[PDB]
Amino acid sequence: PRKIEEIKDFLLTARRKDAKSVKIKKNKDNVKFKVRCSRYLYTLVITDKEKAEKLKQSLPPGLAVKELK
Amino acid sequence: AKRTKKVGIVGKYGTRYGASLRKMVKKIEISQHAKYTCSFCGKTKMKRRAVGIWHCGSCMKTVAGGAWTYNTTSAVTVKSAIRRLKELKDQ
Amino acid sequence: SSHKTFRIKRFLAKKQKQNRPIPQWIRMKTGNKIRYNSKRRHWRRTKLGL
Amino acid sequence: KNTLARRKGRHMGIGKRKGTANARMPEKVTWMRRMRILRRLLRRYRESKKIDRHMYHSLYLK
Amino acid sequence: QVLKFTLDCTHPVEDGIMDAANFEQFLQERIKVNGKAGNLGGGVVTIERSKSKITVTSEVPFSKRYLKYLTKKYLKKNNLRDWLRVVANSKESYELRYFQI
RNA sequence: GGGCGAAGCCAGAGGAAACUCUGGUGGAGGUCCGUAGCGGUCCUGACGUGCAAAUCGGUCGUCCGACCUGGGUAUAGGGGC
RNA sequence: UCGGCCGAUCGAAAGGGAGUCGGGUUCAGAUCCCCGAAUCCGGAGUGGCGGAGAUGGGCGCCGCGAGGCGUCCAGUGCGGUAACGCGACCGAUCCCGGAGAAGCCGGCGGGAGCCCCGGGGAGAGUUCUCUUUUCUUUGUGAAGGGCAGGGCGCCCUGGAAUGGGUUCGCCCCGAGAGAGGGGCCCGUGCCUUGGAAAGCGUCGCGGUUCCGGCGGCGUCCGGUGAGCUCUCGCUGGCCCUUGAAAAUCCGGGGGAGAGGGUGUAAAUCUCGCGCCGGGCCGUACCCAUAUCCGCAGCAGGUCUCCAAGGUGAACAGCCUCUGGCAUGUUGGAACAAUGUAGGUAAGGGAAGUCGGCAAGCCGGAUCCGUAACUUCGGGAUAAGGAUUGGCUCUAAGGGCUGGGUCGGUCGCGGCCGGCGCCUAGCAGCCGACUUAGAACUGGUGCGGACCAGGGGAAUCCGACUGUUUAAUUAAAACAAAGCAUCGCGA
Ligand SMILES: [Mg+2]
Ligand SMILES: [Mg+2]
Ligand SMILES: [Mg+2]
Ligand SMILES: [Mg+2]
Ligand SMILES: [Mg+2]
Ligand SMILES: [Mg+2]
Ligand SMILES: [Mg+2]
Ligand SMILES: [Mg+2]
Ligand SMILES: [Mg+2]
Ligand SMILES: [Mg+2]
Ligand SMILES: [Mg+2]
Ligand SMILES: [Mg+2]
Ligand SMILES: [Mg+2]
Ligand SMILES: [Mg+2]
Ligand SMILES: [Mg+2]
Ligand SMILES: [Mg+2]
Ligand SMILES: [Mg+2]
Ligand SMILES: [Mg+2]
Ligand SMILES: [Mg+2]
Ligand SMILES: [Mg+2]
Ligand SMILES: [Mg+2]
Ligand SMILES: [Mg+2]
Ligand SMILES: [Mg+2]
Ligand SMILES: [Mg+2]
Ligand SMILES: [Mg+2]
Ligand SMILES: [Mg+2]
Ligand SMILES: [Mg+2]
Ligand SMILES: [Mg+2]
Ligand SMILES: [Zn+2]
Repeated sequence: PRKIEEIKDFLLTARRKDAKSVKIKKNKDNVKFKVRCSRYLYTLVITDKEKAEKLKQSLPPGLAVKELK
Repeated sequence: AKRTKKVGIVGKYGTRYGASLRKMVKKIEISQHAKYTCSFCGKTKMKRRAVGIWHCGSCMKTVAGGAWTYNTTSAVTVKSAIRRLKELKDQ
Repeated sequence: SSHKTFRIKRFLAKKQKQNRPIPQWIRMKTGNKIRYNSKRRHWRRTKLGL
Repeated sequence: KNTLARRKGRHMGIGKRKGTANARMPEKVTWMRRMRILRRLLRRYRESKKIDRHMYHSLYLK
Repeated sequence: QVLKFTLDCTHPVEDGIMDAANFEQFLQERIKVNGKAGNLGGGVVTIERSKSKITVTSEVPFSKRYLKYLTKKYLKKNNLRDWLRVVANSKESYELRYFQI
């Protein structure tokens, strides 16, 4: 697994051709966006919730947006 | 305190092998395990590695020497003789 | 053992297959003269050749 | 319960000892603790300027 | 710094096999504060009842499992141990109910 | 798992020196007591149509070494070892 | 033109040898199946995408400046004094080196797992009285990133005797100590992605005759150590003993060559990502007082890994927990002789017997105290003597922090300073075991079971340790070091 640090790197990671799906896991303290690429599972950790909600609608279309809750 | 009167290093052999054989091996074992002053670096670190092989820990210089002493009295006279014959050979 | 060669495993496979009772309809054949499989082998009584 | 008694000193005695004094509390371990405690004290005294290099080195050998 | 644990005696009191008044009357002398039973350790640990709910509020480090230990001690004294059972229904709360056949 | 405590080293004391004495440290050895292991002393014990075509009980020897042991190799009959 | 594996080939399921882990699942298989996270090797000719190479200066001009045009010249990366670092970082034949690749033993130190202690939960046990009690349980794989921690015979400054640093031991230093500042390696520890969604513990609700069902809550905080077991490291000792090889992989030296004419460029790339593939054979189970060998479900034999609590020196013996079992190919009833195994015995104490055979005595630890003889090492636990319980205390043996003389002031707080003498060192907190001494006390009993040397005086033989007739002889026999002799210059 790989941990994506800032928001921008996650966007073009999710826009890759080998990105199979993105999973959103809502914990008590953070929201994790996990995109399943060919080699690695890229996880982006968002501390707050407004940025997590903003990222939810900005995801590329045609990609599975499975919610883990 | 001085722990033994006369056996010294061969106290490890106990009562075994005979007094004269222990006395004979005593002076060899002392020179075998002694640390000599290295003639290359000047440090007292030249110690026996194997039989006939003497190695210095500091300059990592390995010398071929005697079995129990760093050099034998045989080889020392030989080196002096070879030097004398070499300076006689040339002029 | 658990580690075995293919030739040994094939040998043991044949021994399993031929260690079975005769079929019941054999005894009804004309002039049978066979009562039971006399070449039955038990793993504990007699050991295999290898 | 018996461990708490042994802390206070019960069941130690002379008739409760089966091993040698060195097997119960090794002298080499006792010497290490003493050397480590005393060398640490001498070091802390040297870096707190209670003693100098030369008094430290005399006491270290002592 | 307030603990506020709770004991719920509802199923047995509605079946009349025990009363919460006596169980309250049992706790105040058995609770030990700093090892001393009686006087609730100088009244630091308080006790009160809602006729089914007995809540214990403390201002000192006080264990919830102590209430279960004390409650089980009451039930054995009153021969209720073979029918009732103290179960943690939530945090800061205990509740005693029947064995389910 | 314990015992003994070789050389090397530190401190103190006595000495003109040579050196000596005391207390520690150190941890050597085909070293000691003794497990596991390996072996097999005595009971001339048990058994002796046995549990066993050589086993069992207690007692024993050794247990850092010429130590114990698996597997792989080599040596074959007037030959091997 | 270059090209010696100078020799086929075979030889290890314990040596060498890249790279898979966590959860679930069966009646029986799983590191192989399913789920999820990785990873190694190989391939990509028509070149898969990026990134690197690699895209800057000079001069004429235009242009208010900035910036645009032409020409010329570079450009096989860059940083640090250094150790060395950064994401790549052209390069053949050839050469050099490394890794693979190294014994046994000792002593320390780091890390983990387990054990122990103090609390917080959840569930159980006891409750005749006591017991805030006793018991169970209380996760985070590989692979990445970061940080501890450990190690360095690595670098720079500097130059040390009144020598100093330093270990349990050692050991180190003008061939460069101490001190200050750096660099590298390992990082199995912690945090993080994996990750809680899983797993587990509890409490419930539905049913799909047999749900990876649904749901609530929890999965917490600390402290210890000559502890045990693995592992990593450091430093020693021993050897007339010096403790594999080869596949395989890598680095360096050298520079034959290749690449482009200033282009949105070339050769090239051990950098990031992407695409495809990994065939063959083994895999169940037993592994032993019943799956093997011994004619057998035979008290024999048969190579290893893991390893809890108490007592205790202890992997001893004895009791217990997890796990396992049914007493070893039968039961019942009696309790004769004789037996086998185990005890006790008044008085005497080897009178028994070939012979103290067998049994018994002694035994641990502490404090004393120890002879002849001797190869000076030993003898030696010589011999001999005293003590040993329980309970209540008293001393002694450690580690962490903080020691200010104060508003002269504002980042009831902070930068400098007039502002003071712990300097015979204090104050608080935490913490193991161990030793010594004392009182009291029991029907003198206390290493209370277990564990656990009888001793001395001599003679013979063999020096010792070692070995030996598997199945009647373990010896004084053999061996041994030491001594001596003999043959031999290929
Ligand atoms: Mg058989
Ligand atoms: Mg020995
Ligand atoms: Mg012995
Ligand atoms: Mg015999
Ligand atoms: Mg007999
Ligand atoms: Mg081969
Ligand atoms: Mg299985
Ligand atoms: Mg984790
Ligand atoms: Mg230095
Ligand atoms: Mg959960
Ligand atoms: Mg299997
Ligand atoms: Mg058997
Ligand atoms: Mg046979
Ligand atoms: Mg049987
Ligand atoms: Mg029986
Ligand atoms: Mg039976
Ligand atoms: Mg008698
Ligand atoms: Mg008598
Ligand atoms: Mg007689
Ligand atoms: Mg007679
Ligand atoms: Mg006897
Ligand atoms: Mg004697
Ligand atoms: Mg007493
Ligand atoms: Mg002999
Ligand atoms: Mg002799
Ligand atoms: Mg033999
Ligand atoms: Mg025999
Ligand atoms: Mg002689
Ligand atoms: Zn030298």
